[PDB]
Amino acid sequence: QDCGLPPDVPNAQPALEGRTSFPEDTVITYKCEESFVKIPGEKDSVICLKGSQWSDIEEFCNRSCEVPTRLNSASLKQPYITQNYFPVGTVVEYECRPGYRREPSLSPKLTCLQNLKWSTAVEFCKKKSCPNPGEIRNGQIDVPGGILFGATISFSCNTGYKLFGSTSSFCLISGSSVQWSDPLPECREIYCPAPPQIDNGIIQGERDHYGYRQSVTYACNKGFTMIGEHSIYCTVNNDEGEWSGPPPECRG
Amino acid sequence: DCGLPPDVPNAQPALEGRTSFPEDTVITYKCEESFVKIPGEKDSVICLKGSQWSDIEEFCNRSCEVPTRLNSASLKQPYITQNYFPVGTVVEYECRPGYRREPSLSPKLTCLQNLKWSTAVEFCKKKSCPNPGEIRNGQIDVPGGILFGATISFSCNTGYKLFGSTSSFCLISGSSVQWSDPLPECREIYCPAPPQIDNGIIQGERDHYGYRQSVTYACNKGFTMIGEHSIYCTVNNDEGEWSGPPPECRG
Repeated sequence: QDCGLPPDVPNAQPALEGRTSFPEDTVITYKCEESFVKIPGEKDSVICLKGSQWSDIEEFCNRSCEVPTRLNSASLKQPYITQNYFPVGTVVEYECRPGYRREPSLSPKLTCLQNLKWSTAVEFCKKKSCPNPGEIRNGQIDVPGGILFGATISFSCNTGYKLFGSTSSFCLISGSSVQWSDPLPECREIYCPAPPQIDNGIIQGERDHYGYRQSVTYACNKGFTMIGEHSIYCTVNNDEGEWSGPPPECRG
Repeated sequence: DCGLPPDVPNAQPALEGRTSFPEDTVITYKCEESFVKIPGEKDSVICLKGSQWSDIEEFCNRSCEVPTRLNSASLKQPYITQNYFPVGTVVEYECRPGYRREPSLSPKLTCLQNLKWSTAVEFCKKKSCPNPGEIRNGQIDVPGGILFGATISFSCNTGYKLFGSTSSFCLISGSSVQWSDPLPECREIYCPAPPQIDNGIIQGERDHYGYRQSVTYACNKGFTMIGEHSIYCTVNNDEGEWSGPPPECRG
């Protein structure tokens, strides 16, 4: 009442599970081979009936391409995203990822070749561009390599100014577009410490704040002699303001 | 002939090594130290007939030496030509060039009883020069005031070069004190135009690059930077030199 090994089917291998005898009614399914994917709505299973006789079954395997290769720019559309049977002459449609944009002139579709390959994908999905970094007052923006999605920029200040904020920004995908990860920082005027007050002398028309390269002029009182640099200026070293040198002396 | 002339207090006859003087021979007496001859008085004798010298009374009086030379002031007329400074004598001074009178102080001097002049005050001060001024991107070193005879030097802030005199002198000029040289100039030492690299560019290029200023490079699409992405203008001996070599844009 049992059947022997099931029939032979081209491009298909029956899943016996190590067994050699199959009891009546036992249903065996065939599994296609590499480069093969069972045709939809096509029987791939036999059923052992009376007289130790397996039912009838005809080739159900066809040649097909593997699942489209993952692309960083575009992702498959429905329902190709869940398919596996890519009979030759089949098209798969892609949809730009986040954050990439479609290149009108290029087709987002793909096709399956004879040696089981695909149509080399174009650049249908380009990288989304970021907003102009802008300008930094008394600072600079280093754009090593463009401002496209995944790009990076760095910040620096002009001599005499200190950096307050982020030293770099990234073009990251935000919502429906790419946006710079951090805000444009600020370059703060590095002010020098209030100039030293000297004995018997004064500061010719002082000042509220002394910045980089700004000088302080000194003047002795009546009956005193100036012995030294008539004035000093502000130097900046490591975002640190420092006076050029020692103030002058007002010898009596 | 007459023998040696008579003896006169505080005075010594100029005989010239002689011992015998022929008639009419006139001999003059020269006062001694601390002694100056009174004006208009006889200071001479004459050998007359009878081997008899002429008459003569004392003609020297006590006096101070000529006022000592002062750097600030110079004697006035007519003291500038006098020599007879009997005690209780006043000489008047007049400021030199270039000194200025000190109102509160007397420019006069008195011949003290001990044949010494009254210690001179500072009636004549040194004339002050005009304020050196301010040097843009430079400095003025006033080692010792700006008075007459003073000296000031000049230097430039880092990044600027000196063009002109390195010093000036408060020399005497006309009827006042004036600086010997003009206030020089400090010229920004500009670096050579930044090198242009292959396959790259200069981010926000500039007209002139000064001290500490930097140039940032960027590679075109498809190229990769090779080296330091920026250079800063250094200055060495009023000479502008780039920090180093520009980056490279490798394809």
